Parts: sequence; structure tokens; C-alpha cells
Amino acid sequence: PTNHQGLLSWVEEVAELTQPDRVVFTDGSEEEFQRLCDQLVEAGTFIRLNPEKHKNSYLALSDPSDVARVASRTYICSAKEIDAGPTNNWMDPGEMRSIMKDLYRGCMRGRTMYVVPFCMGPLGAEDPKLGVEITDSEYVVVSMRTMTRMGKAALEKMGDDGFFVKALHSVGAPLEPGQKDVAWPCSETKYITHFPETREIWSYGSGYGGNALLGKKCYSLRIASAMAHDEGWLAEHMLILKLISPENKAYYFAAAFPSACGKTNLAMLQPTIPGWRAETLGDDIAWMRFGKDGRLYAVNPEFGFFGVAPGTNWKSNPNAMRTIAAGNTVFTNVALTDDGDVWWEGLEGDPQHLIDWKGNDWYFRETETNAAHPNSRYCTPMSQCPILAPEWDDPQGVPISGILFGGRRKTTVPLVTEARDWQHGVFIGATLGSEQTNVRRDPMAMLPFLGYNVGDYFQHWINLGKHADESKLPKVFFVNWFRRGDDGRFLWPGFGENSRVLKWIVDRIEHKAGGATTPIGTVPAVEDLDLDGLDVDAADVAAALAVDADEWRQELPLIEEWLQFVGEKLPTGVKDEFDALKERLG
Ligand SMILES: [Zn+2]
Ligand SMILES: [Zn+2]
Repeated sequence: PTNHQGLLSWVEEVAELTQPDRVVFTDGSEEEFQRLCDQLVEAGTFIRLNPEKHKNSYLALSDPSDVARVASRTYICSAKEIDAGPTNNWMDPGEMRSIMKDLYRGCMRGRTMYVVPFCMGPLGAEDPKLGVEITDSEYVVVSMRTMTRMGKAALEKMGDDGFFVKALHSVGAPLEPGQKDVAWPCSETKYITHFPETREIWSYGSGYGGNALLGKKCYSLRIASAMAHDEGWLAEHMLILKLISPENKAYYFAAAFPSACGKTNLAMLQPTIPGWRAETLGDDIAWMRFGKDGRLYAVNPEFGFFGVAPGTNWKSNPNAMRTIAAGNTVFTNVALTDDGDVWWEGLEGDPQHLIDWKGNDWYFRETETNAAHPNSRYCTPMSQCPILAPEWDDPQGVPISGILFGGRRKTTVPLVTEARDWQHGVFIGATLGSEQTNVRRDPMAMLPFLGYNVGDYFQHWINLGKHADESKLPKVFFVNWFRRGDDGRFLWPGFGENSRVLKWIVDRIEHKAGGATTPIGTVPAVEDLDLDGLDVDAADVAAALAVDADEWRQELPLIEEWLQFVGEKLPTGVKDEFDALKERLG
């Protein structure tokens, strides 16, 4: 019962409303972490995994109704609907508060209310962005300890009157005295609400992932994008990659991809060409701000990895596997092996029997249901990653040389393209297309995560570049690892071989590589790429890099219909780039 009167007043007001059995301020210590884990094992929420294979690690199985972030229940409650905009779900904030305050009344009966102080980004910073999550979920507390810098240090940073993001959460499952709880409490009624003006997050009904770990997307992207809008910086859905060349020079890249585009594989790249090395500072969120020298510097505001498990394996991402191998991990909805290890679809091992994510027996080449839930997760400290860059915890961040945007496209979009200038780069991000069941637009990979109007967000990107030293700005590139030939072959082998594309990108930044001037930007010819040691058909690489005018003419009305959907706040500068592309295509 410490504080910081503003924090204490808020906690008292919330507890008065939700009526928990007791209030606990968390300190982030190892002692606390093990105590909370013991209680989770006792509740059945966790089982302890075999410590010989994952030290200090646990498996949680969720209610099948609560297995993912729920976009349709996620809201931006700005004072005016336009400031939420077409990529957001809006409700009048007074109306929303009436609904949610009703839901929160008595919602924590029979439960401990945890008050969880945390810092987004390195503690060493001057004004770090601070938050406090109030939650009635012990699972949330433990995962927040991994995903953020949680506890004592953060609370100290708040001082006696420091600003912090108020983040309120309940699973919405009050208990009567002596009532037996379930392993994974939740509600059929869910809201994940953001109040951008006041920098507040209110979540109810889910204990899962981005709905409940309020640093993960709610703070990192939604609230932070609104802060960045007002304060002159960028909060983005980007991995941060450090690439080191044979001359032993480091280059930092920030890269945004939508889901199902192999983003984690790239973040933990093992280059396949001699003399090139890669290290990571993060694989999800990047916060970028101009430094004194006029360059853009990136910091990872998170402290852990929260990755989709299925598809992660030794043969495609051994670095992720090695990070997980060091333990201290909470797994959610993966399968349990006979020796207390874990498994998920895509992983090596061919286990003959498993217990699946619903607690049922599963048998190899027999059971027709997935052993792990398709959205199952590992939650693991970043500090364990064997290719973690030494700069990972530097509050000054790292200077960004290139910003990459990527998506999955069978046709049309070449393997790599460089923007003509910053404004063109913004257009390339703003019109990022990726395959859906045909092409979904996911601008900067932020479609579900913007804290304000998408058009205003594009204008913000435009403004930051206009007012910057142009020579200091990151160069912008678009990458498509997934282009296919008419017969369905993959034109580019991908994975570690993506290091060859990254080498072209570095060389372009240094003016040491050429390329063709095409209507869509600068695109290398096959001979501009290092394919030495790579058994690939040059004709396939040529096809991967082709820019076909007829294909791009068909792309135009898709882009135009997206730009119309962006609505009244679409920047003139984005429309300018559309018009210029159309003119160049002829
Ligand atoms: Zn994802
Ligand atoms: Zn992500």
C-alpha cells in the first residue's frame, strides 16, 4: 500500500467498484514469481513442465471460448467517431463507460486484485512510458512479468506524481465465498476498450494474449500510436533486426509484416552468406524517435516474446527454439508429451502420443484434431535469446537505416523494391497488401492496432519525413518472399536465403548496389543479387523480380478502392503517390 497518491486513489476507486477479497501490489521479484506460479499450479491453471527440458516452465490450457485476441470486441472510444476512423470500431465513450462500469461492479468478488506496475522500454530511460495494470488474473500477472519490465523498478520510476497509463482488466468471473474456481476463468461478454485522450485501457472478459496482457498491443500499439501522434514519434508493429556485414559494420532495420508472413523467422535470421551475421532487438513492436543527430532511433518497448507456437521448429527457426529451450516460459494451449515436454504442429519429433490442448489423448497419424491450438503461444524472456543484440536494453535505442514492409503475394509484387523517396515509402507502407481468401490491405501491418484515424496516421508519417533531414531518414523497402510461378513453385527459397536480399538492401543504403528504375520503385535485376553458393534457377529469380505493367494496372483499382475506404482523412500526399504510380505505368 505504497504510492504515489494518484495511483493509490485510482486503486481505491477501482477496488471500491470491483470488490476483490484483497489487493496486492506486485514487485516483479523472483520470490513473487514462484509464489504466483505455485498458486497457479494449485488452481490447475498451470502444470509444471519437466524442468530437465524447460527449467521454471509451465503449461496453461484455456477455456475453448477464449483462445485469441477478439477484434470485433475491440474498441477505440475517442470523443468523436472520425478520430477512430474506418479501421477501428467506435462507440461513444460515455455509452461505453456506462456499459463497462456496470460490468466491473462486483466483478472481482472472491478474487485477489493485483496492481501491476510496469515500464515500456528500458528502465534506464529518462521519461519512460509507464503503466499500471490492475487485474484479477494471476496468469496475467506472471505473463506481464515476462512481457514488460514489471514491479518495483517501474513503481519507483513513477515517483510521487508521474504520469502512467491506467490499464484495467477483469476476467469477469466473480466467485462466491468458498466457491470452487476453474482453471481458466473468463466470460462470454468481452470488451477491449481504449480511451485515447486519457491514455486508458479497459478490458473485460478474456484472459488471453492481446486482450489481457495490456502491454502487448493495447499499450504498445493502440495507446502508444496516439501518444506518438501527439508527441512527434512512431509506435509501430515492427521487428528490429541488427545485420553485421563482412566489414564488421552494423545496420539496423525495422520491419513490418502482417501475420502468416514468417516475420519471426526473419527477426531471428541465420544468414547463409559468409561474413554476414544477424542479431535481434525484438520481433514485434518498435518505438522510433528522432535523435539529436537527426536519425530515427528504435527501442523495443517489450521485455519478452509472445510467439505463435505452431510452425516454430528447429529446422526453420532454431534461434527461437534455443530461446525457448532455456526455459522460464509459459506455454498456452500447446500439447504435453509423455515426458513432460511440449509439442505443437510443425515441430520435429513425431511424438506417438500426446495430451492435446483440451486435455484429451492424441495419437500420431490417427487423431484428426490439432494437438496444439493453432493460435497457441510461448511467452519467454527476451534476455535468453542466443542472438540478442548487446544494444537490446539501451534506452538510447539504435539508429534505423531501413524500414521494410512485407506481405504475402503470389503475383505482381517483386521480391524486393526500394522506394523513390520518403513520401513514396509512406505510400508503400500505406498500401501494404497481403493474401486473404484476394488481397487484404494492412497498412504498416497496423490494421487492427491503430489508436486513431488511419488517414491521420498516414499524415503523421508524411509530416515526420517532411520536417526531417532527408539524408538521415531510413530508406524504405517492400519485400515479398512468397511470389509464385504459374505452376505454383516458390520463385524464391526464402528463410536464411533472405539474407541475400538484405545484403542488397544494405548495399543500396551504402550506394554500392544498382537496380532497375521501374514504375513501382527500384528493383534489382538477378545480376544485382548475390546468388553465389545458392542452387537456384536464375530464371526463377528473374521472375521473382519482374515488374509487369499489365499486372500493376490491375493492381491500381484495388489500391484506389482501399484509398477511398480510408475516407475523408486520406492525405493528399498519399493520393499524389497513387497518381504518380498510375502515370509511370501508362
Ligand atoms: Zn501475429
Ligand atoms: Zn505482431
